[PDB]
Amino acid sequence: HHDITFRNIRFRYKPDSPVILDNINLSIKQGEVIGIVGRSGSGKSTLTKLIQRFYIPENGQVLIDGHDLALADPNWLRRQVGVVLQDNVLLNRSIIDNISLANPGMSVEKVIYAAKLAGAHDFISELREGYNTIVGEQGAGLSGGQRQRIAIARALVNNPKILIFDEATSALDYESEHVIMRNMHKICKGRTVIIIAHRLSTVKNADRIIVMEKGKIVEQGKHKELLSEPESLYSYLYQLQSD
Ligand SMILES: Nc1ncnc2c1ncn2[C@@H]1O[C@H](COP(=O)(O)OP(=O)(O)O)[C@@H](O)[C@H]1O
Repeated sequence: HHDITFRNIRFRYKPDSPVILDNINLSIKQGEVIGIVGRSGSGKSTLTKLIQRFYIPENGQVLIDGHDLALADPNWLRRQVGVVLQDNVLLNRSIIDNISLANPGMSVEKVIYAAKLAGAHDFISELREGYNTIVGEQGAGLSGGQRQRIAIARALVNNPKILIFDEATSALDYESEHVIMRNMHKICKGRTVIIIAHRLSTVKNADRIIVMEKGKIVEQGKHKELLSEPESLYSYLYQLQSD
């Protein structure tokens, strides 16, 4: 079963604007963990915007869990997709409010479960005010890596069938990265996962990597297979990021 399908997708942001995605064809199986890589502005984030129907393509179809998004319930779609946002933790609000910022009338139990998957529960639990701690500066002083785990918990809380990781915009402390990587298999378990990767190393072990260049998928496959294509863009990007 394919959880996400793009067929012949063409997209530009505005009527006059340049084509950003051109004839994208992609089929992602349920439970697959996919990495998306490529230079800045290749169209990686735009692809995920279309999955959420934030924009509508001028040609082609996006199908989510078999449903053409043209016809699909927008509320259902909102519930099927969880996005791990960058720099989106509200400082003026509690940790629990930040995690449940979609279904406010939801379980403390559901919040805790998501924070445990995210590897946040342990550090939250050792806070004077626990989950009621206000995130903000002089109000808690949570690190960027702590805030990122809260962001993961927020994405997981409603148990989405599809999980998307937006491209990393900063660097995380060793402890935060370590905890997340140790927990990735639990976070991704039972879900279709798309990771937009800043460093190719992040997604070395994804089921498949998709390589974008100038709005096109140019290459796709497992890491070892992409490195086997003699003049691949993947190999060049791999070389560039190497020590
Ligand atoms: N909201 C927007 N309006 C107009 N152009 C945009 C918008 N968002 C992104 N773009 C443009 O789309 C192209 C691809 O962007 P993006 O999908 O974010 O690439 P990536 O995620 O690979 O860096 C870039 O030229 C970028 O400036």
